[PDB]
Amino acid sequence: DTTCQTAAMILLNALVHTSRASVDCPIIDALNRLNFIGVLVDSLKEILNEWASPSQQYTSAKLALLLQLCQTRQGAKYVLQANLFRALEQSGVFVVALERHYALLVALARVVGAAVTARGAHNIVQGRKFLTQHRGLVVHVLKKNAILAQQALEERIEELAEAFMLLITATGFLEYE
Amino acid sequence: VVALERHYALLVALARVVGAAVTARGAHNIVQGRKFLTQHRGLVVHVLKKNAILAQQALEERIEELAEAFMLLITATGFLEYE
Amino acid sequence: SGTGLGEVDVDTYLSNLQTKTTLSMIADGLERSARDFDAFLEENVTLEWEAQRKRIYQHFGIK
Amino acid sequence: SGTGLGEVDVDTYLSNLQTKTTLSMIADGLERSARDFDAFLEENVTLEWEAQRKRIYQHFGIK
Repeated sequence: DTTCQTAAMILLNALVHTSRASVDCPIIDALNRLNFIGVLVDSLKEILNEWASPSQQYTSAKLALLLQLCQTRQGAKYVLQANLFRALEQSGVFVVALERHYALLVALARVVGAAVTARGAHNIVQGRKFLTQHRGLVVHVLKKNAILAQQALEERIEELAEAFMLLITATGFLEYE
Repeated sequence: VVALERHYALLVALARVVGAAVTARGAHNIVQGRKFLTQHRGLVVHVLKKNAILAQQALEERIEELAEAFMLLITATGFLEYE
Repeated sequence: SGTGLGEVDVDTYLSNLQTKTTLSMIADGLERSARDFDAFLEENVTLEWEAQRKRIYQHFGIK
Repeated sequence: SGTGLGEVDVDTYLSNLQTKTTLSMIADGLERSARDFDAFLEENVTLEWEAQRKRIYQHFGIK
């Protein structure tokens, strides 16, 4: 089904969200035991094929959920062990049509950005490789930011530009030079 | 339109140096290439999708070279196997 | 007047109602997720180094 | 006629000549470097897998 999977995916976001407000959580732990996080990271591959349209809105909730798990300290452990760096590489993902394109890059950048700065110095080694292996692309975004559809497009650039900036200061790429 | 063309010219120059370096020695540098694409993921995706009057043609030409630059590093580094 | 003036039928009326409800639910969920993410980023960035994080890059990278 | 008609002076004439020579040298060097790089890429890519390298990505990434 197309609508059941969408509502179910968005439902999990509310469960984990309200659970944190109640440093750990039993909801996120159960998802790992049920092999949900495993299959979820596997579906990240070939995301370009999936991405108003029903398939587009479905992917939004998918990446949105992963972003929430990377905010808690315990999520970095289970999420990092899923080897998400190699999953987003096989897909080769890295006026209104362009706005949707940046929306996908922002969603992925936030998941990776929050994940590295979640655990600590155990994930910085991977962040440096992502910026070095994909260098240049981020440079174009950080320099671009430096009528309705136009403002919406520029807004995504600001979020996208600030997304990588958080990973840089959090990963310590300046020290590598 | 001319200012943007110069911006991509710099990214292409850097991408070519890194792209040719990884595919030069062999499997000793692929470990670094994967980190560069994973740490800077998303940015390259925008370029590879863009390509897929005088100043306009010049700007688009850099996009083709920039898009093809990273593509060479992917196939040479083997990022598809990592998924 | 009556008997139809830019109107619809009940079979289509209920379908349009359901579609509108679904679209509104999806929009509300997206907006709430965006607001929660923005609040989280504001709470995590308001600690310290608000402008230095970008100044270091503006000084390192080409302005 | 004569004695000046949209003309220049020798002190500026030699400077303009030198500037033109320098600009032409820089342009020729840039063009030769670009041509050498293009030839190198053509020689390295003409071996095999001309269209597969992009087809794999078009199939993996969003078209």
